[PDB]
Amino acid sequence: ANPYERGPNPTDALLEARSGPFSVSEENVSRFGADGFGGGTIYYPRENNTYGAVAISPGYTGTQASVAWLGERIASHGFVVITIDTNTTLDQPDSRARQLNAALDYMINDASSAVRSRIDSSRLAVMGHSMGGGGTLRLASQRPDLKAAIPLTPWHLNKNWSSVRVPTLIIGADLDTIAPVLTHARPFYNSLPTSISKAYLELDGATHFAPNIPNKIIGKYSVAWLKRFVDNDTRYTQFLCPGPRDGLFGEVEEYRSTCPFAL
Ligand SMILES: [Cl-]
Ligand SMILES: [Cl-]
Ligand SMILES: [Cl-]
Ligand SMILES: [Mg+2]
Ligand SMILES: [Mg+2]
Repeated sequence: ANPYERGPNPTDALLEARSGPFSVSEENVSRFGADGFGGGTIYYPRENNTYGAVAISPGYTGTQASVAWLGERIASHGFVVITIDTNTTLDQPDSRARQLNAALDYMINDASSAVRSRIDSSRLAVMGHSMGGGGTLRLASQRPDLKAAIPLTPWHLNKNWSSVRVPTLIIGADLDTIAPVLTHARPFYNSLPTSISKAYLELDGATHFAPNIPNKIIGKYSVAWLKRFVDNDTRYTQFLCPGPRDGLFGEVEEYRSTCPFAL
């Protein structure tokens, strides 16, 4: 048993649905209301409880709209989630890392009392697309207290993430020509320590922009990872260990992990 558990006992179908069981409210954060980042939208459960909190960054030239579906879907499973805009859409990964940090702090300290009262500030995670995924890796390396990190088709010039101790799921796309998995996602995964909880899910038949529209697989494994690591929710281990089979056409190219994952 576990005091951080929220929602019903899961199934694959529950994780694959357009919405989880929680009712999602939205709070707008304008550019000038956000100290240290470009604003965003906070998605949060209307059900009064405390939940973990997650910040999600888009990539270069991207806005919060490119990750909105995923922020809302995650929130609907019982999380407080901010999808950010960056100070400029030209910001590099290490700047996005600090803006993700600022967005976590915003949710904890600067958002409405409705949002702040629903956050367990000790249980935080970060995610991001492309350069936002590079920023996710950088922030994970700077903040070992984070509970989870999910880089989506990540891009970063630094290939060595051996300092990261945060449970990290990297999602790559086999056809990606912008952040090719051979030179980005795979080197990142291979450099993460063998001794941390980590997984690499490479989508088959998928482009760099697979994370930017509703995707059953990305939603399912993102939610399961956050449940397992932000909530310590062992009801979600079954989806992650051993995880999906390799070689599923148009779905999963491969799934690697360090299963079993320690609490
Ligand atoms: Cl990018
Ligand atoms: Cl592509
Ligand atoms: Cl590899
Ligand atoms: Mg709603
Ligand atoms: Mg601002």
